[PDB]
Amino acid sequence: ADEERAETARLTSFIGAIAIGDLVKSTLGPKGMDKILLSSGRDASLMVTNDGATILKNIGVDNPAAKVLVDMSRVQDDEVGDGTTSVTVLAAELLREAESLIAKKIHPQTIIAGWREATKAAREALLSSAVDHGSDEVKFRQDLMNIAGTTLSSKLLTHHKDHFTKLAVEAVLRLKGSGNLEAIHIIKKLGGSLADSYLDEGFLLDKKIGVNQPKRIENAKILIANTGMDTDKIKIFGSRVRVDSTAKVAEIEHAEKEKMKEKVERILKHGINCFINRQLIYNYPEQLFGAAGVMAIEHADFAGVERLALVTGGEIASTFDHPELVKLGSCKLIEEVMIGEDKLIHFSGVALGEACTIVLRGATQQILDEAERSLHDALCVLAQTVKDSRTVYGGGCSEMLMAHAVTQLANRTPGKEAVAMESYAKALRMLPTIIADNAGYDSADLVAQLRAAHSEGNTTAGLDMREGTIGDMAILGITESFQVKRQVLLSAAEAAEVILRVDNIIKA
Amino acid sequence: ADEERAETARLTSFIGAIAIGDLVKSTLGPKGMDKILLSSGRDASLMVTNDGATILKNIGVDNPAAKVLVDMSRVQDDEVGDGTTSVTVLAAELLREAESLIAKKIHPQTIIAGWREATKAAREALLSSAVDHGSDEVKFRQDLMNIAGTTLSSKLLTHHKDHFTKLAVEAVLRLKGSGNLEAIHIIKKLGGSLADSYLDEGFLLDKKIGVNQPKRIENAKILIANTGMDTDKIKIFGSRVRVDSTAKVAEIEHAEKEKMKEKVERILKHGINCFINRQLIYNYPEQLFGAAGVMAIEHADFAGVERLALVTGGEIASTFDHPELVKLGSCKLIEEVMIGEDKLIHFSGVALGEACTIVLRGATQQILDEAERSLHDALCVLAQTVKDSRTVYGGGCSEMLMAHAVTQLANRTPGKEAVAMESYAKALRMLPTIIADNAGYDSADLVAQLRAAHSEGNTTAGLDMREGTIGDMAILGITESFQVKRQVLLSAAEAAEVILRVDNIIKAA
Amino acid sequence: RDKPAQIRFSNISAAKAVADAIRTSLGPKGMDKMIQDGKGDVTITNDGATILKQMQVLHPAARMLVELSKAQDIEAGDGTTSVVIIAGSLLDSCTKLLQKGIHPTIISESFQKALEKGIEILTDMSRPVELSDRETLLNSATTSLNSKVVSQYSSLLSPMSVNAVMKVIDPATATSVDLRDIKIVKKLGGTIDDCELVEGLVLTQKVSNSGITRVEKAKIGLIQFCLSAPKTDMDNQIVVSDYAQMDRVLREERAYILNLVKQIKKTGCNVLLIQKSILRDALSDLALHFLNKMKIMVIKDIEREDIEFICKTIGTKPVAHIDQFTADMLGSAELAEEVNLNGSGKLLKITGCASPGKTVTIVVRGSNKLVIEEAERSIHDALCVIRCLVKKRALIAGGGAPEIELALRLTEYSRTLSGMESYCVRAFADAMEVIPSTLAENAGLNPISTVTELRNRHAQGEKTAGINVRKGGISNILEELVVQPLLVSVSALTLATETVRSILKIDDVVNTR
Amino acid sequence: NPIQTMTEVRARQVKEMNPALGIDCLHKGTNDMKQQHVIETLIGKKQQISLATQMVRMILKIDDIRKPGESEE
Repeated sequence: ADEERAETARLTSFIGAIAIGDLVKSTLGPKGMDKILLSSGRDASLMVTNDGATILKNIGVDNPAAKVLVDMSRVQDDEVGDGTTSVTVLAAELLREAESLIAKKIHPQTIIAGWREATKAAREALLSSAVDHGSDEVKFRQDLMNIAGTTLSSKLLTHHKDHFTKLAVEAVLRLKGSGNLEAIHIIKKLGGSLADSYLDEGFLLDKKIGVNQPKRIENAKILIANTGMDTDKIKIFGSRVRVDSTAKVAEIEHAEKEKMKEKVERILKHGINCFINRQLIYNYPEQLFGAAGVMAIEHADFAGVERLALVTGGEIASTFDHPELVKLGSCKLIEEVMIGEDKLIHFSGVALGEACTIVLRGATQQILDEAERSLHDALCVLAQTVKDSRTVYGGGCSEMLMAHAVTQLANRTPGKEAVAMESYAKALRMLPTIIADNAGYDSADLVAQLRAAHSEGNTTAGLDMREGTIGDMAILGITESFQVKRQVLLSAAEAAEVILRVDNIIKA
Repeated sequence: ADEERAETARLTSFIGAIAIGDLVKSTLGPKGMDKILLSSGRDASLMVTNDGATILKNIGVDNPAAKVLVDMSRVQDDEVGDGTTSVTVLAAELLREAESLIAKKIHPQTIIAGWREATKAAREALLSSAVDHGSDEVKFRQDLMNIAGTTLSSKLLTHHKDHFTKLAVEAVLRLKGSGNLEAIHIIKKLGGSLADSYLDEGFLLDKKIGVNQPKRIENAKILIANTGMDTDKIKIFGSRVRVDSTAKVAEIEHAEKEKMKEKVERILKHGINCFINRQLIYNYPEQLFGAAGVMAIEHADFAGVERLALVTGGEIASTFDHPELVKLGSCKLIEEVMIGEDKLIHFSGVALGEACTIVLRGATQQILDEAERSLHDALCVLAQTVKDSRTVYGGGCSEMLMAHAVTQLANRTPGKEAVAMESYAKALRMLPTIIADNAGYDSADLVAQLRAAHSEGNTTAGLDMREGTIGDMAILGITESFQVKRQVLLSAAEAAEVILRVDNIIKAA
Repeated sequence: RDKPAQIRFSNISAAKAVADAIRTSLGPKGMDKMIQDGKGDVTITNDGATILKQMQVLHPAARMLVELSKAQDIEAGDGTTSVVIIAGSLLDSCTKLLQKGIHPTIISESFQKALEKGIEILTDMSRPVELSDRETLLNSATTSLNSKVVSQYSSLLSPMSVNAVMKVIDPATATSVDLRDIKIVKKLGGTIDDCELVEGLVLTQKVSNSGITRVEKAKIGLIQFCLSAPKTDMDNQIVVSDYAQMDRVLREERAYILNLVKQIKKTGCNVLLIQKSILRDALSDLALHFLNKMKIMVIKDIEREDIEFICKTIGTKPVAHIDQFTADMLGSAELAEEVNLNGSGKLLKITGCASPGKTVTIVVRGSNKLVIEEAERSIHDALCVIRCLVKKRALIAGGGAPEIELALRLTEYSRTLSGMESYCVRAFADAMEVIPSTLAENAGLNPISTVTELRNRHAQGEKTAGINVRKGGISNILEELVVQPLLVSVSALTLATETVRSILKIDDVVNTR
Repeated sequence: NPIQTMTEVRARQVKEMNPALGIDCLHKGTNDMKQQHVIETLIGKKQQISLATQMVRMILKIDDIRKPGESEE
């Protein structure tokens, strides 16, 4: 085996995490620098990134400390929303200050307990600074617009951002808590609209309906089933052998065409005119369905169907031999619409209630995917604001305030961890220096004055560093919720500490 | 020849300063670790010191920025006395913290300008940490004691230290209402024991003449004079040298003989029993004094002969410009006694009873010389502590309290000045960490505890490096004066800002 | 760390150095390349535009140059080499400012502010021609033709272009008209004289034999089905193990198909166009010969382009199997023409098609494969120049002469702007003046003297005159037949400003594992 | 910062001419030259402009870049 000894393990732990750290720190905060990721080792391309998820996963980890952090932060992004950039940058900034400590010669446990007690002080001070702005529900709507506005910007979107502020706030608000990929289902397609997204009333499905199957169904009763034939159905009188010589290769193919007709009669028995199967068949099998008069709609989504099922009292579940096994969903018309310039089969009959479907229109697939991830993190933050409608002023204003409170306690409270409580405070303030020079303000000057102001009780004024200026955060709206920040702080301190604890790495 | 651009200049400057700061951080304070002095360029003999001052003079430095540190150290020795090592360490510390600011993007002026405002805040803090003590005679004794014991240990001599501390504080104590040293003679003299030491209440010339001349005078009358006998101070009664003959060599020797004697007569005409002369007394006038009834002391000091003139109530003749026309001094008694294995002349009944002589008694020359200096630095301190009778709580207790003062200021501020405030507090605080190593007790625990006290507001716990723990300070034998400390803070800063400001170092070597 | 400083300096060095080589543009300059590849093939290149699209690089910063050219073609179709060279100017700006201590995020910001002001000043100097008016369109089209290879086939080409774009057009100054509607087909045979503009939709395909419908009436076929016949998709119980038994199965298979194609004709089909990808063999290779007999057109293994155009314009949708009869969701049609012309060429024209009020097709003809190529490039640029006016109108100086002109007007606006951004933009004004300079420099020997001189002659003419870049001589450049569309130079600035900005934005090494 | 402070004064050059408003030269938060109280003689600044220009004119004169290796001894 390989043994990487006591100094050296800690050095690998610091540089590795610093390098990955510097990738997500540019996008983080107000507009400053971005990442444009350079791909050559998998494939030769350039990629336009702004989400921390893309940046961190796509570049491997081959430095053992680096692995742990990218995994903890990725899961935090799903739950918390915006945990990808936030957790990784702070964890990296803390290791830098460990580097200092250790050469000086402070033991790793002093550092670990100093950072930890200092996290407890930060959390207590974040609670202090956070105050309600959801005490009337219409005032609550507005609080949510600010929080939403902040996430969305400093992620490249052309005009899809402007819709999404209002969108996310509507979706979360009505539902109350929980997930919100059930209260707004994200269908992504290209349209003639360059970067516009709207609320569909119904579920609409991409695929042209050709042939003898008619494009307008009137009086739909939908039979929901999640499985079906891929293109051929096997059954009791479906199983045969017809292939064993070279001419017999075409005869079995004949036979498979026949197996398609057998599946049609299965639905015909039910008498349910709209059958949904989740998989696509080909154009040739489609003629059989349309002829019989029990129409097959293929390439269906689970998410769309789920939208209809909730309003009508249907059930989304497989098994069909009769329609009494699986409850029915309803729509009036399933009519071929053209939206954009792409021809769509559109289910219309019910609107809203427990779910909407949102149809995004771009011209690049990259825009849709990018848009979903921005939006996603937002919906998660807004989910948490329903529970705790406190909100705390940021932009880097929060991070200095907690740091001031941690510096005060850093002098008084401990017996040896003083140096380490301060190091924790200085690492929160590292994030507001980096963004200052991108903005065109002096890093040193920013961190040293306003920090005393906002702490004394001018919590409103904070860091507007997309212009390099002091602005009101209640009026400019660079304020995020209490919850999202509390949890990424927790996460980042733990993650650094885990790899700070490591004094030998053995590789076997 | 070479033009060192501002950054490149910074590094040479820093490394200069720092190389020096290591030597004096180790020497620091009563438990501080020694230096080895190495005589360079000539031989390679050695002496061991614990004095920061001596490191610089003996062993020089060719780094331009480090030369500024040497000039600074000179100023402490005389004016303040103690603090020669204490300053040099802080100045190197200030620069160390400077390093990270020049790198970042931050210009040298930013760091300077904010440490000036910080020095003013630290001074206000030195006044707060300064509590009055030694207004009354009882407290006044206790007050000199603490400072004086500090000085000796830090500049080497810690074995026979306590005996000398009693005599030194008593000496300053007599003066009362003035910080003289212009009556407190310092005599270091071969003979005696290292344990014994003596303070004569009067004035004492250690110069003797044997038992072959008078030395017992009651109701003495003093003439203080500078009279040549071969030097040939004016009031000539001899001849010019001229050469006219081959036997002329004989004529010169005779002519000197009438000279020596005619001057004895003019002295004699004062009506005196005790005659003191800075210059030589030839074998011929010496015998003529012993016969006249007049005491002869030859080879008197330039400091002591003058200083004698004030106390006794005489007046000096000044190159023998007063042969009968200068007023006398008076003492009750002149006794010759044996103190040690020496013969001393003891002036007692001196007119201004302020006057005292502190007589240091060596029995190893290495100790006797080092002792004279360290004790002189201590007496410089003592006399400034007359002008303002107050102490600050030493030990690292003040350094933390200045650091903290400046930390609360630092917090308020978000400008260009604010930057350096963070640096300045850290610099002051970095001195007890050195004191902590010197104790031999780990720095991180002590300094962090100390930090905690002073935030809340307390100057009644300091660092005891003599117990290795965080302890009380209640004017113990380990506090420092206000006098030493104000000057040490001011100079460290002032030196560092001059080193910062010089970055256009053109070396033509 | 040290990873952000060194990457920015090299990437900028590495694109810029290639952009120096590449800048030999306009007219005859530099020395030819015969190229020994990294794979050992002999390749010969000429023309700046054609090279840049083709260019095969693996340096992330240099790839930006390849793709910059392609976007330009799609919006303008003019200025494809131009947009790269001026982008290299912006890179020249970026180094000098790093030394000054202006941070990289700041240099990005300034590009936007350079763009916003610059394009407004381009619109100011421009003389606003109408985009629906033929006379001015006709002059402008001559400008682009006469700057390309043609100088005698130019005569034919100018008027066909004004007519073609007129068919697709929309009245506004907003973005309309595309080469997703302008369909460009080649045909062997005909001459540059005989090139034909059909206002409807004509598709390029190959049709078996000669002897087929060239008359009116058609139902246009968009099918996605394979036949049912013995040993196809219908049952046979005759299993072959002999040449004779093979012969029987194929005979009965082809026979049933002869019946089938009559039901295809019953529909009205005189055009049928088969799907791209089989569902077994599609309509069999036997079916195609039988279809030919009914008088009905073929193409199996159809190109991608045809499938997109048919459905969109004519509303043509897939139809059911023939034994089950066709669903009749097919569009309207009235012409099935197999275009033969000077003994060669196979083509489908669809006239009386339904339209959305767009979609023209030009047929490009030439008696020899090179002679088609010569029509093709020249027409492409002439269609595109008139196109650029509908999307956004007006005429400014051409050849990239207003980027030199723009430099004078623009310095002034930076000084009075008096920002952080002013210095970045002022320095770019001086860099746009290098473009005729740098072009010449590389060719020969003695560089310095000529280089300074071309900037004097253009500048001194003032805000309305300078040196021309297609005739030389200090004369009025704003209208004199050295013009290009507003769209071409504003588009070029825009694309450049985005791609370059991106190099500044990165920090630290990045390489996916 | 050098860039930031230069930018500040340049703004007030477009807004108003012949300024008593230059950069800080007492190390202040404010920037003037009436409240930083630096004044030069008009001739004094005038003489600088001449001199700087001068240096350029002297290096231009001859074309003797020829050296035997003697050119700074």
